[PDB]
Amino acid sequence: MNASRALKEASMVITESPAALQLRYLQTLTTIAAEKNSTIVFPLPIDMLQGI
Amino acid sequence: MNASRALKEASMVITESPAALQLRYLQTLTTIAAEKNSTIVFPLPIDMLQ
Amino acid sequence: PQEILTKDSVTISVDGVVYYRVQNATLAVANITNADSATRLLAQTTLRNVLGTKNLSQILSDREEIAHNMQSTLDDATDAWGIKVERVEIKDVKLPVQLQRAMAAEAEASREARAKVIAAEGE
Amino acid sequence: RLPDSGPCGWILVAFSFLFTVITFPISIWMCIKIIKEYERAIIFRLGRILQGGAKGPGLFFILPCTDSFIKVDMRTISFDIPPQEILTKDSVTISVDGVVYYRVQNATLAVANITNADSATRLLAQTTLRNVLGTKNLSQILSDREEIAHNMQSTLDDATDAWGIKVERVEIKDVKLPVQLQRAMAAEAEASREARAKVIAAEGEMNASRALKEASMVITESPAALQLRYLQTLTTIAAEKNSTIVFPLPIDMLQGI
Amino acid sequence: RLPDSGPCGWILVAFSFLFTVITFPISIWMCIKIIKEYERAIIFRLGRILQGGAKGPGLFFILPCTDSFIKVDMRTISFDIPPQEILTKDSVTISVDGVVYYRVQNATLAVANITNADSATRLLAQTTLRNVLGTKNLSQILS
Ligand code: NA
Ligand code: NA
Repeated sequence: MNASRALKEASMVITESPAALQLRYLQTLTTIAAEKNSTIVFPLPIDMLQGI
Repeated sequence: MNASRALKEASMVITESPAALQLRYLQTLTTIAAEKNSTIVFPLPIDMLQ
Repeated sequence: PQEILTKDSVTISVDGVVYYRVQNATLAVANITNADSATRLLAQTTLRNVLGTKNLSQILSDREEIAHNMQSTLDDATDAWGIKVERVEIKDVKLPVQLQRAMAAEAEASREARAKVIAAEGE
Repeated sequence: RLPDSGPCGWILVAFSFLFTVITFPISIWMCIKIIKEYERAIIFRLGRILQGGAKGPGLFFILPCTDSFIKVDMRTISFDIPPQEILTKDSVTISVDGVVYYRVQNATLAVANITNADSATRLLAQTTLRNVLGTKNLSQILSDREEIAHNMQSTLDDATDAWGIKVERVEIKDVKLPVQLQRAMAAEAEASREARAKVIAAEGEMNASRALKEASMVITESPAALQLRYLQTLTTIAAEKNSTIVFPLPIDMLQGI
Repeated sequence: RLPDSGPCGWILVAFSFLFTVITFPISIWMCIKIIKEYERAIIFRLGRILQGGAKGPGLFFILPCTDSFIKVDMRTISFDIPPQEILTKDSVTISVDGVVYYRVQNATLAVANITNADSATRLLAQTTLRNVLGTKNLSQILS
């Protein structure tokens, strides 16, 4: 409950240029990769899959 | 039962803007990654513009 | 040290101390074979029993009540030996390693709640 | 305040007077006792305690046959308590490393009412510290020294009074969490630095964006250029010391089924 | 201020004088004391401290049979504290390695009011450092 207001404020800015959320997504991946754990990553060419 | 009221208040604020809940998801993932023996499988949808 | 079970069935090991004195030298010699050994074993069993009637949270909060309970048991037993037990106290308490992080959940959660507010401000 | 715990005497005393005088140049050294300003003496003669309080500083005479003599230091003493295992009110496992300061307040009780004043006092300090910290949350333990000290003092005074002891301080020199809890409990500090890092990272995205747009506008004029960039990325990744799995995928063969 | 802690005198002192004079070529080296500017002495005569404050620099005479002599260095001392494990206000585990500087400012109290002044001081420094850093966030500790 205490954290919710700031997340709403952040969301209202981010949605005005929605690709910003993908930038946040990619920075999350960089943070996770640094931890001492196994990470498996799948680059996925969706327009190639859209063809079949 | 005791926790439900606060979750409702948090939910009502979060759902007023669409990206907010997604930010909560990504922060959870960052919290998970610090625990031992936590494998994360991560898709990267990419467009080659054909 | 002793191995103990609480009322809520938590396994804990405790490390006690006892204080006592002779108050009737005639009974201490002629009514019991070894007054010191008898007293020290009685202290252990009395501590074992009382803590089994308490939840772990009560053990941390109810020193005065626990002391009052033990004294009645000790006085009834030690009168015939010419002994007065003055205190039984606990020096250490330990959880098994497998239980330690699980039981600490409230403290972990409180710091995690403050972290979330900081992180949301970052976003 | 006394502790809670004849004709033939003159014969023994006289025998002792005679014997010491008969042995004077040797035995007078045993008879003579000197007590310093900061010391006190408890003296028994034929088992009875000499009347009044503990004997003060100065020169004193005793007979080693009939008399027994105990000398008490009245100065403050400090002891380094062995480390302890403790549970907080919020059930956190911590180990603490204490120190206690204490002083003899009444020399008669310290001698004649307790078998070993030091060990009794040192054990009592440990159990009192164990109890008080069990009534506090971990955050309170770090913030509430004055309240914690006040709580302990009243407990200690009620017990040590009968022993003639005054405890002056109990303090902690180390506190440790077990290794499994250390990163979890540090969440608030870790989050603050990550929050500042995120702002720095977003400024980096903004600064780099213009050049990526310029690169994109050239690349899109012959879109197969992006596939060339894709293949050079794969070559870079394969050179790292990590596992790579590659799937050649004949899409026109899949298009047939 | 003082610490919170006759015929037989004359006779015993007189005996000591005679003994030391009879042993004069041996006694010279034990009965005479010299105190530097940066030192003070605490002297007990038959268990009673000599009147006034601690004895200053100079030449002094001690009857070893009746008298006890303690000299105190008044200069600054530095000590390398062993490392400690600490928790910050934000609950970060850190280990710190400290140093303390101190000096005696009243030689009478240092001798007669505490059993071991140095050990008491060094332990007190450790606990004081432990407490204060527990009231500070890690960023405040650095700044
Ligand atoms: Na200690
Ligand atoms: Na040091």
